[PDB]
Amino acid sequence: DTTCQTAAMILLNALVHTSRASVDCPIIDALNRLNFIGVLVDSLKEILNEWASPSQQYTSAKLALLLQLCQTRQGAKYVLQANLFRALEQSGVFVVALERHYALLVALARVVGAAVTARGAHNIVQGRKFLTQHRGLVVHVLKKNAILAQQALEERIEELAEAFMLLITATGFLEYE
Amino acid sequence: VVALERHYALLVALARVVGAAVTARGAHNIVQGRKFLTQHRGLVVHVLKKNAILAQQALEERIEELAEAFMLLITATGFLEYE
Amino acid sequence: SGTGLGEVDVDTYLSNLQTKTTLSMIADGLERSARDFDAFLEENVTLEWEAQRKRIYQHFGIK
Amino acid sequence: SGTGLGEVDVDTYLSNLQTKTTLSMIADGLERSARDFDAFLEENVTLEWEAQRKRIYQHFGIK
Repeated sequence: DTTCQTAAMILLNALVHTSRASVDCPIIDALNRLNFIGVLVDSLKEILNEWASPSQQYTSAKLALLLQLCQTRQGAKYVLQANLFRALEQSGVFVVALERHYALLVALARVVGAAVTARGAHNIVQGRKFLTQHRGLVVHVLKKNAILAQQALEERIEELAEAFMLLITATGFLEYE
Repeated sequence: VVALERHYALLVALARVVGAAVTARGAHNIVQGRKFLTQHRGLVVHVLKKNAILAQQALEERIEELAEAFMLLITATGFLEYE
Repeated sequence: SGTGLGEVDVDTYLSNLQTKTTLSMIADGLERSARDFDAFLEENVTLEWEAQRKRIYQHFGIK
Repeated sequence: SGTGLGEVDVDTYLSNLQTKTTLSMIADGLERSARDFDAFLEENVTLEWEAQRKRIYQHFGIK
């Protein structure tokens, strides 16, 4: 089904969200035991094929959920062990049509950005490789930011530009030079 | 339109140096290439999708070279196997 | 007047109602997720180094 | 006629000549470097897998 999977995916976001407000959580732990996080990271591959349209809105909730798990300290452990760096590489993902394109890059950048700065110095080694292996692309975004559809497009650039900036200061790429 | 063309010219120059370096020695540098694409993921995706009057043609030409630059590093580094 | 003036039928009326409800639910969920993410980023960035994080890059990278 | 008609002076004439020579040298060097790089890429890519390298990505990434 197309609508059941969408509502179910968005439902999990509310469960984990309200659970944190109640440093750990039993909801996120159960998802790992049920092999949900495993299959979820596997579906990240070939995301370009999936991405108003029903398939587009479905992917939004998918990446949105992963972003929430990377905010808690315990999520970095289970999420990092899923080897998400190699999953987003096989897909080769890295006026209104362009706005949707940046929306996908922002969603992925936030998941990776929050994940590295979640655990600590155990994930910085991977962040440096992502910026070095994909260098240049981020440079174009950080320099671009430096009528309705136009403002919406520029807004995504600001979020996208600030997304990588958080990973840089959090990963310590300046020290590598 | 001319200012943007110069911006991509710099990214292409850097991408070519890194792209040719990884595919030069062999499997000793692929470990670094994967980190560069994973740490800077998303940015390259925008370029590879863009390509897929005088100043306009010049700007688009850099996009083709920039898009093809990273593509060479992917196939040479083997990022598809990592998924 | 009556008997139809830019109107619809009940079979289509209920379908349009359901579609509108679904679209509104999806929009509300997206907006709430965006607001929660923005609040989280504001709470995590308001600690310290608000402008230095970008100044270091503006000084390192080409302005 | 004569004695000046949209003309220049020798002190500026030699400077303009030198500037033109320098600009032409820089342009020729840039063009030769670009041509050498293009030839190198053509020689390295003409071996095999001309269209597969992009087809794999078009199939993996969003078209």
